[PDB]
Amino acid sequence: EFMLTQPHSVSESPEMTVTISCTGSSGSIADNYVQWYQQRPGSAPTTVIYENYQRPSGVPNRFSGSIDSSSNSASLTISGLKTEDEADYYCQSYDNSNVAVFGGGTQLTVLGQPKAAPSVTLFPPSSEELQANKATLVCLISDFYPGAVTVAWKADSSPVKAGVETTTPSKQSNNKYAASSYLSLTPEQWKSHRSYSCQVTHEGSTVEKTVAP
Amino acid sequence: NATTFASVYAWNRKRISNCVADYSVIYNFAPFFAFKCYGVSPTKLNDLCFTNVYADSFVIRGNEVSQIAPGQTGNIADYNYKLPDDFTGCVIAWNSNKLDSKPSGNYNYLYRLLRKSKLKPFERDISTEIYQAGNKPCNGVAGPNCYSPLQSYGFRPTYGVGHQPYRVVVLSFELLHAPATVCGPKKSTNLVKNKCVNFNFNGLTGTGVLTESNKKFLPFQQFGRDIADTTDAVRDPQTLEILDITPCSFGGVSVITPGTNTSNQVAVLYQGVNCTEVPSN
Amino acid sequence: QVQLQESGPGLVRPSQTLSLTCTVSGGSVRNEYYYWSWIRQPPGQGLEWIGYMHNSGNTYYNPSLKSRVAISVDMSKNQFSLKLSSVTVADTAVYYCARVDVGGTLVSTFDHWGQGILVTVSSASTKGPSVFPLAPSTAALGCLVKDYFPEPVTVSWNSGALVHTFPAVLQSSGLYSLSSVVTVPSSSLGTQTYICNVNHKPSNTKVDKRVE
Amino acid sequence: QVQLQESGPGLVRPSQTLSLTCTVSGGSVRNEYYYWSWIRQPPGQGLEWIGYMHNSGNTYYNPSLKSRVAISVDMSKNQFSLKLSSVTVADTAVYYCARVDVGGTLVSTFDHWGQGILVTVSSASTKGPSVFPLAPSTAALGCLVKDYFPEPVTVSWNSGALHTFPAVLQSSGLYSLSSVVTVPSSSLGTQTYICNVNHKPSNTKVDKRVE
Ligand SMILES: *[C@@H]1O[C@H](CO)[C@@H](O[C@@H]2O[C@H](CO)[C@@H](O[C@@H]3O[C@H](CO)[C@@H](O)[C@H](O)[C@@H]3O)[C@H](O)[C@H]2NC(C)=O)[C@H](O)[C@H]1NC(C)=O
Ligand SMILES: *[C@@H]1O[C@H](CO)[C@@H](O)[C@H](O)[C@H]1NC(C)=O
Ligand SMILES: *[C@@H]1O[C@H](CO)[C@@H](O)[C@H](O)[C@H]1NC(C)=O
Ligand SMILES: *[C@@H]1O[C@H](CO)[C@@H](O)[C@H](O)[C@H]1NC(C)=O
Repeated sequence: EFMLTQPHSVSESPEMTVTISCTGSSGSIADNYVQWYQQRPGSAPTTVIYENYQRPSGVPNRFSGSIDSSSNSASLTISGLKTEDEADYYCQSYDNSNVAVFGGGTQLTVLGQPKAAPSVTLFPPSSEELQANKATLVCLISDFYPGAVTVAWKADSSPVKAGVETTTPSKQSNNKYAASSYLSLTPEQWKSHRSYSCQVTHEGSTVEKTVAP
Repeated sequence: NATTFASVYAWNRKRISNCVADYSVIYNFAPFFAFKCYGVSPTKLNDLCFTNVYADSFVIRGNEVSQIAPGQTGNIADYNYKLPDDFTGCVIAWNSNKLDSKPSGNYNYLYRLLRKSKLKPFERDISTEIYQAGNKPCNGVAGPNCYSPLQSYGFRPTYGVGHQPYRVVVLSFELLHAPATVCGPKKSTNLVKNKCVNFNFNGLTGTGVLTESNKKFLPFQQFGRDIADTTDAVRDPQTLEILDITPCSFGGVSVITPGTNTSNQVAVLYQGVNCTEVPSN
Repeated sequence: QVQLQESGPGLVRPSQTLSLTCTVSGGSVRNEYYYWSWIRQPPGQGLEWIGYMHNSGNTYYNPSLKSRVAISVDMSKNQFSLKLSSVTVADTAVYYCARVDVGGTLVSTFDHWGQGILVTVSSASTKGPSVFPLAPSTAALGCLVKDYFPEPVTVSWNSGALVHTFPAVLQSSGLYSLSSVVTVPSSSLGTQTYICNVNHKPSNTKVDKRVE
Repeated sequence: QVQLQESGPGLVRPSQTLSLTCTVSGGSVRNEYYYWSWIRQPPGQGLEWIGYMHNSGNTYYNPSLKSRVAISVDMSKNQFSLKLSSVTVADTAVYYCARVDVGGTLVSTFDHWGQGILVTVSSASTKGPSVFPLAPSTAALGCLVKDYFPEPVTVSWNSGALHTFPAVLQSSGLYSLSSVVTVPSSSLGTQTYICNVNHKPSNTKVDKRVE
């Protein structure tokens, strides 16, 4: 039983040192070859770590591996972050029963400019579509610096996670990104609940807007 | 295709004799990565015979497969299993990491190391006493200068080709007295009658018109000969059918010639044969 | 150098089976010290591992996708094909073939990777999307685009005014969704002739929708 | 391939003619192109060549011991036996029988060797060991065990407390054994230190207080 956990994104100032951990909260980690990979949008991922304590020859010498905290929680220590290091990362490990477990998405970015707040805009749930027996919601995101953000929905008395769709962010003219979120609901739930809210998770902040009938 | 496989230090020894050796099952079970023969070509196994065939099965690593050969040096090829230089046979080995491994470490397979003398070809040592390596030996208890001779294999998943468990089968061929009785299949063909076919029923090489016969033989008789010691009847070993062996065709052709002094047109004469068995008037 | 050739369709019907192939070019697939694996990339999610296959075919498949994914190597043509059934909106992801080194150490160091085939799954054909206006509360007006399959579908306003647009996402209904928004100085200007327009390339159909 | 194997007595009385043997398997001693030699090696010293014997009666010896050794041969059993007369206490060594190639236009390497048997020479048959301490004068101290017939002897410190030097066959035909410990300071001398030995082949245990 081997499992991992990856944060959404980590960002720091240039020339600093960051740490991204694979979080082996299940099973042993130090008994396998921990691997890290690098992927750009569109192309296939590439190797950035070949051995637990050794880097491959096809990558610049700016990475160091933290295999164990003496109990668990393997990590990766990257020194000398620059603009060319901005890419996606994925943890790679194996279970003792030949079960390969990829950690997940991990985006590293450099804070070359101040982190702008994401703009959020809500709208009524398309009263015409309500007449069409549908109550799908829509949320708008724009003007945020990170390449990807996670979206969450909140109802009047409980959070909403089921039926949530998130669009792939796209770069604007000002080197910023914009995305969108959609929530599928029934007209009875919209008429019963008091209101709903859309919040956008940012690297150090959160912008949230509300909508009510 | 057995389930339980013997260790390398106690390899299996199964005498195979008095049977037909259909080697197609060997090619059908696995892609035979390490298939390499030393006495016979890898395709003529079905065209010859042997007296006794010994199958030796054991599990080793992927890099130790190169040690199974006539004349070698290594952990297995010196203290576990050695082939003689006159080895005439084939070596079959394939990957077996899907069954011979476990996450906690498979311990039922071990290999002997640090033996005081190299084993002779085709030798098996069942003793497992401690290895005395000093003039001040232990009191029978393992420890300093009394190290254990058997070391367990590191069979575990996610391992590489260098350490994954590989099941190896060694087919040694032997020739001695009591002539060969275990050969490969000959792939008998369908019977053809009323044609000048060559027949080889149980080695009876010949040629003749195989026609249905009414000369009923005895249950223990297979061939038939005339006064001239010439075989003229044979039974199909697949059934009780009997076929007469008649001489197909032979006879001196005489060319009737009226003489070139008068004309050039000539004729031929096929003596002793019908006109229906020869290639206007 | 060695490259990985790929082939296979990217559009199938739901609740069916799909078989994708991938051939190693510039070398030989029967070379030892290497496995052969297929890798999935779910949309919006991270990286997902399917399984690797040795030249002997030990069939190391994923435990969560048991009896649903399968790949078999065929060294006779130096190619290996991935197959799976019950394809639907559940995954609708991209698959990548790749090789990995097992040269003594544990399985690691994926050195060669494939191009990738977008496995899109849909039940309905190329049809026009539905447009719904957005009522106002500086105010804003917009239109909601829903249930459109094909990719070449754009949203505009007044046929040339484009105001901002947002990307799409493949929702649970197996179809994408778009949205647009324009800005107005006040909510009293909602009676103007703001017309949000959409188009459908596979049918050359243009739909207009006024947002009062 | 060809391999050899030695066999014979392990301990004999002095001044008696020694005669080992060597079994040839995988090869024929009746074959030409190869000599058949015996190589002795004292414990911790170099190889001392004794002599090689061709199949055609040509027997060679080392000039230092020619008047003692006389190699024989047996073509029927593929064996050859080295006969060494007038053995001494200094002749104890590991005798290896090895084939030497004579086909490369000159005599050449000993391509194949045996396993070697370490023979010993002793005039007695049973004698109990004698213990003697090694009094000290950071410190070190130990005990000395000598004058015992059999080779295997186990020595222990305080029946479990924490080196035992290997045995050595002296001129009198008896072995000797030593043991020593070390302490970081002379203050450790207040503790108890008893040096005991284990003599299995005679069931003997000796105690000696050391300080
Ligand atoms: C050697 O192999 C041949 C080929 O299988 C054997 O011939 C087979 O003999 C059996 C008799 O046990 C035949 O079965 C019988 O067939 C008849 C006609 O179809 C049917 O009426 C009977 O009820 C019975 O089923 C079989 O047909 C026949 N096959 C062929 C192709 O002729 C032969 O018996 C074998 N010889 C020995 C010594 O085992
Ligand atoms: C081997 O034996 C198993 C059962 O032990 C059987 O299922 C299989 O068909 C046999 N043959 C092969 C090639 O695996
Ligand atoms: C046969 O030969 C003789 C002598 O050469 C000749 O005179 C005669 O004409 C020949 N017959 C015919 C039919 O030509
Ligand atoms: C063919 O040979 C048979 C057997 O001798 C004979 O009886 C027959 O007359 C011959 N000719 C024909 C046309 O059958």
